[PDB]
Amino acid sequence: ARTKFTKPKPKQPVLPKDKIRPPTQLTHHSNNLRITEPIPPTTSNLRCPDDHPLWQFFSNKKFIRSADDLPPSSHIRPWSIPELRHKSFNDLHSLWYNCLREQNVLARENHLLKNIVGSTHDEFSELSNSIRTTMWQIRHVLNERE
Amino acid sequence: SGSYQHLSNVGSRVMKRLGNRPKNFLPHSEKFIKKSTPEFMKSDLKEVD
Amino acid sequence: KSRGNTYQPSTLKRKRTFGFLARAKSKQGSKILKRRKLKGRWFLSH
Amino acid sequence: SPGLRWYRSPIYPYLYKGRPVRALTVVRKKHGGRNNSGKITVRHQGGGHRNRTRLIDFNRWEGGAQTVQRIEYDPGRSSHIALLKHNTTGELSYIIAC
Amino acid sequence: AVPKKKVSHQKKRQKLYGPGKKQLKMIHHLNKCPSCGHYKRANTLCMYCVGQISHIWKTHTAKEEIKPRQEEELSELDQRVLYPGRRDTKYTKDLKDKDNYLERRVRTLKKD
Amino acid sequence: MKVNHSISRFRPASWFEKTKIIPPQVYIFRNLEYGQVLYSQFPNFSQTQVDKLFVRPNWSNRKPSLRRDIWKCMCVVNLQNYKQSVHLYQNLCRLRYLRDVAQRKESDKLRKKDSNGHVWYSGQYRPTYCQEAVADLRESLLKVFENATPAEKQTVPAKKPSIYWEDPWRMGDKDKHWNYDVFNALGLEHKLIQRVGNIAREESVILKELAKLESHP
Amino acid sequence: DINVSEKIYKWTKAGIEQGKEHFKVGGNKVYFPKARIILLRPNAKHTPYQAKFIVPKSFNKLDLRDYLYHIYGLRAMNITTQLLHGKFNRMNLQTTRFREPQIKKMTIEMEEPFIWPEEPRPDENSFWDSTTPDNMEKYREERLNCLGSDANKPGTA
Amino acid sequence: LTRPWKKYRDGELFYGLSKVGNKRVPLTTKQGNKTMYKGTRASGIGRHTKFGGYVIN
RNA sequence: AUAUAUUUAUUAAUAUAUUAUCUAUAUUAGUUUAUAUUUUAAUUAUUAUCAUAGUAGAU
RNA sequence: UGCUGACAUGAGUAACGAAAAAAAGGUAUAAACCUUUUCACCUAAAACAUAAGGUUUAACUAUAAAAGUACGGCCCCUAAUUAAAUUAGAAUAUAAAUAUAUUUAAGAUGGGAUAAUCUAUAUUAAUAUUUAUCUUAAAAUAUAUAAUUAUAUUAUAUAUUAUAUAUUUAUAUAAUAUAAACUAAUAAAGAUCAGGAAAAUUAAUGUAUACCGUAAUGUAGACCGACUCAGGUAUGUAAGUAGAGAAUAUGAAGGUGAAUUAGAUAAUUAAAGGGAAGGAACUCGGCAAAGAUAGCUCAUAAGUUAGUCAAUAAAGAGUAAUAAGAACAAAGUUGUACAACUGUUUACU
Ligand SMILES: [Mg+2]
Ligand SMILES: [Mg+2]
Ligand SMILES: [Mg+2]
Ligand SMILES: [Mg+2]
Ligand SMILES: [Mg+2]
Ligand SMILES: [Mg+2]
Ligand SMILES: [Mg+2]
Ligand SMILES: [Mg+2]
Ligand SMILES: [Mg+2]
Ligand SMILES: [Mg+2]
Ligand SMILES: [Mg+2]
Ligand SMILES: [Mg+2]
Ligand SMILES: [Mg+2]
Ligand SMILES: [Mg+2]
Ligand SMILES: [Mg+2]
Ligand SMILES: [Mg+2]
Ligand SMILES: [Mg+2]
Ligand SMILES: [Mg+2]
Ligand SMILES: [Mg+2]
Ligand SMILES: [Mg+2]
Ligand SMILES: [Mg+2]
Ligand SMILES: [Mg+2]
Ligand SMILES: [Mg+2]
Ligand SMILES: [Mg+2]
Ligand SMILES: [Mg+2]
Ligand SMILES: [Mg+2]
Ligand SMILES: [Mg+2]
Ligand SMILES: [Mg+2]
Ligand SMILES: [Mg+2]
Ligand SMILES: [Mg+2]
Ligand SMILES: [Mg+2]
Ligand SMILES: [Mg+2]
Ligand SMILES: [Mg+2]
Ligand SMILES: [Mg+2]
Ligand SMILES: [Mg+2]
Ligand SMILES: [Mg+2]
Ligand SMILES: [Mg+2]
Ligand SMILES: [Mg+2]
Ligand SMILES: [Mg+2]
Repeated sequence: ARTKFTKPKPKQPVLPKDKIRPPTQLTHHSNNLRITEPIPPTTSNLRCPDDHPLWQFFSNKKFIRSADDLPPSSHIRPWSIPELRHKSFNDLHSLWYNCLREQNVLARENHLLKNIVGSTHDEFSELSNSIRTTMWQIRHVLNERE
Repeated sequence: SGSYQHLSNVGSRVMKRLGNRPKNFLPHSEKFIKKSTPEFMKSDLKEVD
Repeated sequence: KSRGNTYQPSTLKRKRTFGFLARAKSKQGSKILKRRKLKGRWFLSH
Repeated sequence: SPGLRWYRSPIYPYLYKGRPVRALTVVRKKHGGRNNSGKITVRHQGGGHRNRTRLIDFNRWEGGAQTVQRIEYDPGRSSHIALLKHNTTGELSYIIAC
Repeated sequence: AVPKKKVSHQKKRQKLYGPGKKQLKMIHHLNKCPSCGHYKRANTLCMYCVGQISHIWKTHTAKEEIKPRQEEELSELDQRVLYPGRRDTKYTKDLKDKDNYLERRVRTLKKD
Repeated sequence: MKVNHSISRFRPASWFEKTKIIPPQVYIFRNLEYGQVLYSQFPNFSQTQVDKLFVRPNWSNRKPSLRRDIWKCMCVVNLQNYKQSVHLYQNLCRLRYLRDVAQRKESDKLRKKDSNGHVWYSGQYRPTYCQEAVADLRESLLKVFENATPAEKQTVPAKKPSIYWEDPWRMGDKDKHWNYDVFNALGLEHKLIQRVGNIAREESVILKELAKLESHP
Repeated sequence: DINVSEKIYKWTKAGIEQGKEHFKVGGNKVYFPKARIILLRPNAKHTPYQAKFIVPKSFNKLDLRDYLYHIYGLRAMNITTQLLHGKFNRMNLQTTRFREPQIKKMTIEMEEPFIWPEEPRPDENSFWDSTTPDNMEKYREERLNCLGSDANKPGTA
Repeated sequence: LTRPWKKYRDGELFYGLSKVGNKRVPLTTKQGNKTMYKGTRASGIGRHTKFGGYVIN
């Protein structure tokens, strides 16, 4: 403990002048730098292709479709088992993937609708359900064919 | 309404219990549903299953 | 010293001693599960 | 200290201060006086310093001449043990030292 | 200690409303604010007028807001791609809803 | 044992010309979780660099961690001399120090804020740090080039400096910024890191190829 | 002579140059997958060269790469997985509590940039208006929580 | 004051609605000691290595 | 070092005003200091807080 | 002292749970929220980074980013231990259940290659508990005139100068440069209390690198305690000044200043400071309070079981202190009864 009888410590040793090695760096930063305003990244520097494969997740490059843009339920019907019975394997395969792509688009729209705006319109949901009906009909047809 | 509930089927037991309410207690839920909706939204007929 | 803090949580011990396997892998634990099923309990074991 | 007043132990300056031959030892498992039911069957037996049991020979079947390389303290018993080396084959062994 | 019998309606009511020190007092010491003929408390200032002067002080001494140049000259598309939206939790939603837990002072009556 | 590595100390131009492990260049990395920026003389970094650059952290400018997934290369600046590379690194570190300790009040003066007066954030991600890093790089490059400008053919015309960006969108306006006489006279170009492979995972390979290209211009 | 990381890099370069996959295709063929992926709005921490998806929980990083490439032609240069937690919820205090779903999300690095389309104005599209849902819920809670004399208090919905 | 709109003690918790509840719900990836690994049926692809790595089949 | 005003066909001395007395290298691995090198990076008068009212002599 | 439900009295009483706060502005909305400044408090923490746990409580739904070289898990290997598993008709025993012994499988709190000059795990060719770092060595310096001691050094950690390259990759190295702590790798060596288990090399091909954890809280309002409870709760860093020290004082950065506020400060209660003359006269009892004239270097008695046990002896000396003028460590002798001694006990008299 530091009593009052304490005796000050000496300063630790210093190497003489003629023995001190000079530093490897002799110059340093500029003593004139000033704080400048940040520069935001600008989108003008980008050439986004209009045919980018991410547009396939949108219909007509629309953020979210309107009731007018959606296909009316009256004019739409899912595929029938007999109509899929006489479609070649390539045709069924292609229809499957078209159905899946449309379902992906509907899925993103429905997620934005039920997560952000939280509405209960349930239109995209039934449309995707119709597509799913066609899909399992295709599966049935392929199994029965084999 | 951020829930993610539209992506998974969780709590199947509870959901089935709520969706299969006994028919003799239906007025209990009918009352709250009716009194919790506006006049221009509601109808004077009994919802059916 | 003070009492009341007898439950010291640890998922490892909780599952090993009160888990579903900890009961389904024995005669007695199987009987516990069967009895709870018969009573109609929703949750048989941790 | 009061605990050193009645501490006496014989000292044998010829004993070997190093470790034993690992190939002639096995880890000694501690039971605590408890049997296969987990209940204390022999009381007053419990925790202590970690130990290894030494595979010492009680049969001496082989035969031939063997030279004693060193004498060691074996914590698992009260007598010292003697490390042997066979003159013709050189295999190492442990026996009770006389 | 502990009460030994339930106290009667009479005793409770006379103990509470009986004595005059426990009774609220009619506020006689009201008068007319010279700056506006409305009611105010005697030997007290008028809150409407005090707040009006403070509002004048605020409008005339408010420090200019700080609007960084790089942000004020930033396009809407870049603003959208750099600073997108977010969802506010229930706590911040309620906190932002301020008119349900803060009251402004109410004007007094015109003394005639 | 050989405890000390190249990334351990601060390496000057004498060391760089004795070893010639990399051409004259400075690496700038972005943190994918906090948005912060880290400067290095080498394609890699260790805890010492983080300690040097984040000296006084707070609830806003938290001290980042050395989990290699959140650190990604923002840009690679290729200079004409090891002297200039060291000069630029020192300038960047000095200006970071000024921005976070000595002149924090004016840095805050310039930063963006949201309601409640906090620097705009999404999670613990604050975009302003990358923008500040780009501005500091511009300023440091300007000082570095202003220091020396031979503008003559002493022995060889010498190569022209470059900035290899991760993405053209990061740098701001190419006319309102990066359009000064010093840069034009030196012939500084703004190139892009090739995206023909997994950039994040094969970062080291890409940077090593870039270094070879710069070493042999 | 060449490190395996360098060999992987040349593999990916060769794939892109030849137009084939920039990866090694597996042998477990799936002709009719019924997996669905959900594109998501960019966050402040992403760049125009990144895209994030909500993908099946049982999905895989290689699976996302292959799915994107063969079904859409999109080449994901680097994929990264973010599996979210499920918070406890209960639709009412008198019901068993149960955890919310755990959603899986992956970020992909792309070659060419992408920016989403603009938000629609309230009057343009009927589905994109939060006033009616939010007002309905506010009326819901007000009517469910009006106990006594608040029934005559004018509503704000 | 945790919530500026509640100046007096009324029963509301620091967070959430109820402090108690059922604990016999199934576990998931986020719960358990560091040793706990449940998985998401997303990788039966290859073989683990004797050292710790993983080789894709 | 900034800002307003001039002594020639950025700017020197004044009127002052504002801000700062830092950083960065070496001395065998890390932290501290100590001294060299780099930089404008200072040595006198008052004041305050904390140590039981920090402490002792009065009032 | 029936059971359930509703409502009363105590009563608008007690309480609001260790705490520093004040203006201006957001807002003529605010003690309680946000911002700025002033002031304080914790600072070998009330900070930073983590483990376990948990109603995601977070800077949130547009949400916690991994081929590995400081990434954990996963996987290989096993300890303690576990197992409706395992063993010529026949493993042994047993009212059933079942219990033994052996195999096998499982099981960390443990072990597991390479890697910044960056690195490569797969298939086919053979089958070292715990503890310590010398009296003595060599040069040059302070050294005295033969001293001898006084020390980097009697052992390691790297960067510069020179003697050289295969069109400057590995070396042979002679010089220059450390004050005190601490770290991981050597070498030698001390006591007895004698100190884990387990999975084997070159070749030729080969690698497109799966899955899960990652927010915030974590001497706590985010876990265990019926509560936003002064309790319980595992690690590492923990500025500088000062010290033997992680004691004690301060506090640079950081964080914070609290679901109670403003007045007033009666009797009285709690925690704290001072006190004339006297000094245990109090009380069952010096209970409580007060009392320290170095903390370093000296010196230190009778007894004695010979152990500076007594001993940190008491009293005392040296070092600036002479009216005093931080916190902390240090609180006197002696007889007797009982018990050799250190230790254990009635979680809560
Ligand atoms: Mg309990
Ligand atoms: Mg147990
Ligand atoms: Mg005995
Ligand atoms: Mg990598
Ligand atoms: Mg992951
Ligand atoms: Mg709790
Ligand atoms: Mg956990
Ligand atoms: Mg203090
Ligand atoms: Mg004080
Ligand atoms: Mg009373
Ligand atoms: Mg009273
Ligand atoms: Mg009171
Ligand atoms: Mg106010
Ligand atoms: Mg302390
Ligand atoms: Mg300290
Ligand atoms: Mg913390
Ligand atoms: Mg790993
Ligand atoms: Mg095993
Ligand atoms: Mg382990
Ligand atoms: Mg964590
Ligand atoms: Mg963290
Ligand atoms: Mg209790
Ligand atoms: Mg507490
Ligand atoms: Mg202290
Ligand atoms: Mg401070
Ligand atoms: Mg804190
Ligand atoms: Mg309080
Ligand atoms: Mg008082
Ligand atoms: Mg007195
Ligand atoms: Mg006196
Ligand atoms: Mg007496
Ligand atoms: Mg008396
Ligand atoms: Mg006493
Ligand atoms: Mg004497
Ligand atoms: Mg004597
Ligand atoms: Mg004491
Ligand atoms: Mg005793
Ligand atoms: Mg004792
Ligand atoms: Mg007791």
